[PDB]
Amino acid sequence: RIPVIRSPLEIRDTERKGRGVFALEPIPAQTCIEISPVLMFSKEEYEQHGQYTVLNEYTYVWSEGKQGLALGLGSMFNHDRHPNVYWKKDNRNNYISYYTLREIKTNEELCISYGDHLWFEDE
Amino acid sequence: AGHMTSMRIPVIRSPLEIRDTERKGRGVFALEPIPAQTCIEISPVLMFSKEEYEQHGQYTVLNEYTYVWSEGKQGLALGLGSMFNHDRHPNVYWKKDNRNNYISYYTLREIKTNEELCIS
Repeated sequence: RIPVIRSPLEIRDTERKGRGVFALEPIPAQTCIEISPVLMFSKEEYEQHGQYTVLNEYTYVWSEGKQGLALGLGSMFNHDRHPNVYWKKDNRNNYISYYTLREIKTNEELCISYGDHLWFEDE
Repeated sequence: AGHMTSMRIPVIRSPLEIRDTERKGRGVFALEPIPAQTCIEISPVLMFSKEEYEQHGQYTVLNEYTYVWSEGKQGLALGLGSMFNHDRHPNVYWKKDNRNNYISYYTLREIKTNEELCIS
């Protein structure tokens, strides 16, 4: 259901800027670089408790007021105003897939939008 | 003396897959054999303070996934580390890096195609 995606990625973890995902070699546009299984929180447990933790910084809104944390590499992409990675949520199989918006050059950070949204590729 | 730290960590591309299991929910399975003592995953840990875990985090489904850490902290393994089922006869062991907040996972023995990789 979710096998290894052998993308040329590494994680940089610096005292300065924390963690981020960076390209080891060039990557073509529209390449699936990550499929993250999601840890799902019910609306009530997130509203009552989850939102008061560091979860708040990483989760993705989900259907019916649920809230998902992306496992795999998904929580490691930083947010940027000019993102080069976009995502798709899968409600049936509980994952999020990441893709490149354009050609990525080596040493570029992979970054997603600050924005969230609620539609699913499977709907 | 010295400077700020800086690490570049591989995303280990082990031949592993996530599948749903009947009894235990999602689990991690081998797509091909794997030698013993092979590093199959290095998971970044998202850390919860003692206080946010005791007040909030333990009341959520985090409670089912986190690893006890020093000083009443709890770590949630990102990467594949939260996806391994627990088993009485594990074929994977882990080590915590307390300096950097990672967990590394290594095969205890050779793994067969289609075997489920489990920790204790």
